[PDB]
Amino acid sequence: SAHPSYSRVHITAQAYENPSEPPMFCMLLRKHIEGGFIEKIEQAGLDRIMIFHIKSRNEIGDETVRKLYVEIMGRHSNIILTDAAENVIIDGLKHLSPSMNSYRTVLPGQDYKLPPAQDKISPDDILRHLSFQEGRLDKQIVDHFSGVSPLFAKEAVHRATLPKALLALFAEVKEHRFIPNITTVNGKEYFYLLELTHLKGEARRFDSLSELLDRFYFGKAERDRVKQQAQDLERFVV
Amino acid sequence: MLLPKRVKYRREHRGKMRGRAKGGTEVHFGEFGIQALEASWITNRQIEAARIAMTRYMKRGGKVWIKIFPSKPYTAKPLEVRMGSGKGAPEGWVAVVKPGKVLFEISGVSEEVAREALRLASHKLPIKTKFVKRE
Amino acid sequence: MRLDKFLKVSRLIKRRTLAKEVADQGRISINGNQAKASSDVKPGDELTVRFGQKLVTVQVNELKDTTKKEEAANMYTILKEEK
Amino acid sequence: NRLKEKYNKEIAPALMTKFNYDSVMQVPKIEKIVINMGVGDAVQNAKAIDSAVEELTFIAGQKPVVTRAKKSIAGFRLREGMPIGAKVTLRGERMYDFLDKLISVSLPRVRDFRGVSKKSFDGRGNYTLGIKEQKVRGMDIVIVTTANTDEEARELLTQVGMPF
Amino acid sequence: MRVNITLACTECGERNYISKKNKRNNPDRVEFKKYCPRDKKSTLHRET
Amino acid sequence: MITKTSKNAARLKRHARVRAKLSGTAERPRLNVFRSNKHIYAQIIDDVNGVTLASASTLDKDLNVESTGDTSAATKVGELVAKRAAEKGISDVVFDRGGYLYHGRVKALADAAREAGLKF
Amino acid sequence: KKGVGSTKNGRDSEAKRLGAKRADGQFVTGGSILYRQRGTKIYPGENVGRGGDDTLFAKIDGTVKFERFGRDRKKVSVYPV
RNA sequence: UGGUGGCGAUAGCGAAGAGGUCACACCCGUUCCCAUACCGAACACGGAAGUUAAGCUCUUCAGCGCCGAUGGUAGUCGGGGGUUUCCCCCUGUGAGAGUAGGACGCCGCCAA
RNA sequence: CUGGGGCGGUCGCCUCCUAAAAGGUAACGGAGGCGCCCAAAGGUUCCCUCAGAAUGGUUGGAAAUCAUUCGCAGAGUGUAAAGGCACAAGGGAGCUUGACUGCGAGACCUACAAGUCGAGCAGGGACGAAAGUCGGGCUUAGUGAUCCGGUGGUUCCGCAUGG
RNA sequence: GGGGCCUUAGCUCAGGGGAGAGCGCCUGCUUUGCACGCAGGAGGCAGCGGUUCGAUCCCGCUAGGCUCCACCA
Repeated sequence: SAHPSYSRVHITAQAYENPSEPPMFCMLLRKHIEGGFIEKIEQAGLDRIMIFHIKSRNEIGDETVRKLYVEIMGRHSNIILTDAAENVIIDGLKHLSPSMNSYRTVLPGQDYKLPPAQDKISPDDILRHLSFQEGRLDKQIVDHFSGVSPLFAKEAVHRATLPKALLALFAEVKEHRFIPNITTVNGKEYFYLLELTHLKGEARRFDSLSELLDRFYFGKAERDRVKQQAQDLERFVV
Repeated sequence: MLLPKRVKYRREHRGKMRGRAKGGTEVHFGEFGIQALEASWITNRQIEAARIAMTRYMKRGGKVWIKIFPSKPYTAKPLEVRMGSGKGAPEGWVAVVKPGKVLFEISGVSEEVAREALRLASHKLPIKTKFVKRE
Repeated sequence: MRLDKFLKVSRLIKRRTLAKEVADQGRISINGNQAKASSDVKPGDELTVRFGQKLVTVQVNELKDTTKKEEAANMYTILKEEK
Repeated sequence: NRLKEKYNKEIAPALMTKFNYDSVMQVPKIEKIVINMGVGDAVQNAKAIDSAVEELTFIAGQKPVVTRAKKSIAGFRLREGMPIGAKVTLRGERMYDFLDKLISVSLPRVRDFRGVSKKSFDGRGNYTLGIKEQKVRGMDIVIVTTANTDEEARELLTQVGMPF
Repeated sequence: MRVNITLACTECGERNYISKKNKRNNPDRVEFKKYCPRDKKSTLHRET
Repeated sequence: MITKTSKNAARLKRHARVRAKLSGTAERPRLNVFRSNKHIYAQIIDDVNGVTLASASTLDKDLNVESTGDTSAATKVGELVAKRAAEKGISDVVFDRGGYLYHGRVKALADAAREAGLKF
Repeated sequence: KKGVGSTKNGRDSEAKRLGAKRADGQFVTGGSILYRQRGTKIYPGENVGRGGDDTLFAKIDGTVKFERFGRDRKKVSVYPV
């Protein structure tokens, strides 16, 4: 999913609905990936980005490879396909012209490029670099680390000088020691690798992060729409 | 303001009101009716005026049975126009009437009331009339 | 067709107004020649453009007016970028 | 050659005695059988005709006839022509043989068979029937008789042993 | 398209006849049989 | 319930379809035919006067045979009626396949008359 | 003054002079026509023929007589001397 | 009886009945002619075990349809008149509709 | 042309009404169509008869296709309308190209120009056993002069004669 | 009043065989990220009639709007 708020990746027991129309992007994937072979997966250096190194035979039975990139940035996520050696983009879900005068570009044929990776140490060092007098440091842990949510930052900052929490949780994640649950702080259902740390919200745990994603998004796809409709009607009634 | 829903030709010749009527010369739906003594064209506005008149006089009274329907249209060119350049546009709708023809009937109501109502209607109509009853 | 219309349909620029604005600034050019929003275009045209310092060179493949979104970029190809 | 002789010998004397007809020529019989396929899917899949027309042939040895449109219906995206459905008339002896085959096999092999529909007559003395299975398309078949009223047809088929 | 045609003999070489046809439904060089008043016979005629 | 049309009535319609094109006169009469399941009959007619001139049948007591209903009988009756119309020396007629075919017994009879001398 | 127009009902075809052209009891030559028509208001009869224009002509000389095909249907015929 | 023709359904529709040893039909089977957009229903080919039920003929009726007067009236040529988007008078003509009533057949040729 | 002119609209052909019971009959009177189509939508032979309604019946559904009785005709007839047609002129199948050549008594309509019908003869054929039908289509529109050029063919002429 | 053009989602557009392309305003969501979004406001042939199996698409009548004209004494 490059759907901006719901952009993610997932494996679902619910094969939702294959369309009646094959769209352009789907057919372009069929052109160059169908019958593929997923040699390797890569994390893109812990940014919210992923890579599939894939192999497949071309139209003459000669084996070829490609690099499928999935950048999940939030409102401006995207899915891109690229050549292995040439690094040239071949396909793109959200073509993005440089009228945004941005660093990178999406369009096919062009040499692929990644976003500007910020100057954040992706993994005590915060007590070195950052002045803990600054306060509201749940904000500025983003300014030091790569993979951060303000949720994660707040729940870790509320553990009260706390480098210990950061190092312990980083070791937890590195060890895959997490617990995929969904948290519900009076609604506003959130979820993350780690459990909830402090807040009053209810928690429901899972065996698979994939099932966590399933049970989350399977409702929120339309629940929020119904809420929009309900509120729009309630305004009028009031 | 009666109307024929649908018509073949929106424009017809006018015609000629010679002779007496074919049918509708005697009351048979109702008891006390009115008939004509001349020939003329009659309009939906005339008939509805007469109708509402008698019904206001009667105020619940029985049944009426008009015996006509303005099938015929009649044209009229716009104002201050030379002759020619096609036939004028339709204006309204008309019923053609021969003498001896019954126009309105009445039942469910006494003779005096009927005669007075039909008098009132006759004064809304252009033509000479007669009060009639069933045999 | 016209340059501004072409840019909008190809979704290089989101507003024909903005296309006109930049062409009136003369930030861009065609075939080495300074151009205007009313400038005629065609397939095979070589187009120089500026976005601040970002200079761009592209090539015109097609042109139309109905231009749904993803089919827009088929209309042309990038060639080169400088600054 | 079973059901012909069965019809004659068992039914007709017995049935004439039962109804008190005047003459044997008043006896009801089947005048014919007819079957129709009724498929308006060929508009989508023109190959849907020979598909199951071959099946009609493997059912009844008589070749069928592709039926065709006589009018045009935009509601079904159809015009005159465009052969839909297929027909077979049936009047003779393989008629009776086929009917024996039906009552023996086709009726019981239905996976929920019971007392078949008592009432699907036309109020004239002639019976119809629909099927859904056999792609798994069914059909619509018809039995046509020399019966003037309808109760004699009822009694006829009961005495034949066609289920009810 | 519906278009005029001549229909010449083959023994006589003479034209002798005219008609019309669809080019769509009857594209090819059509031929019929008609009476050649020189050969004095029914005879195959061909379009030009 | 099924009705059934009389094939004789059908034959009458087909006969009329034929009859619309012809009629028997003196020196060009009409030769009409009937094709019962057990017999075959033939007549020769001046349709102007509404009169038969000659006739023939299997039913005729002369040349009584077994079939009365096959092509042999048709041939025999054809030659009979031919010699009838010979002794009434007309020799020229028109044929009337009365809503039947010029295929079978009818064909055989007509051929018999052709050979016997009658010219259609 | 005003301005108007557009009648668009201002034409008709050329009158084609149908009907009978010879009368009952009238002597007629061969090939003479009798009743121009369209379709068959009238059929032919004896010694009379129909054309491609549904027109009726005498095949011979004679006298004309009009009659009825039984009910609600008419006929002509030529009878010679 | 059957076949075949003629006359505007006064012939028909419909209801009720009677008959078929001959005849006409129904009917029994396809080996051949031929055929069925499917097939012996039909068309053809041959047959005659049984059936008057149907068809076909003969009786009945006036429910439907059909035919159809007389008289009267409208209309109307012509003449004349008048308060003339119409009306009236006179010689003459004269429907439709509605009736009276008619009718569930008349005429021929051939074969037994 | 014009219920003054101009502007508008129209200009030829076919069908109906007006039109006054033969025919014909005007208006810037009323309604509509044509500037084609079919190589089978023609010819012939043979075949049979429609639309809708009610019943029963998968998908089938109000409405396919189905059997079913009712059913002069409510359908169809290449197209507009009128006339007409169910013994087919309507609908199918087979074979074919008469949608031929030369003509044409005699008629219709008509100012003329022109337009229309036509039995019958000859030649050669198609279908059909035969009679017999066929010189386009169910009839009525579906088109334009002459001069000028072009193409093909021609026991015509070709400026002294042969070309 | 006459003639011509137009009258399709909130806006602009295409399209006799089944109305679908883009864009925008307000609200809501949304988030680490260089204006890169998403859902709802909502997506409906000006109307009437006719021909066709069918009409936005052919025809006709009327309404609303834009342009042109509404002159000579």
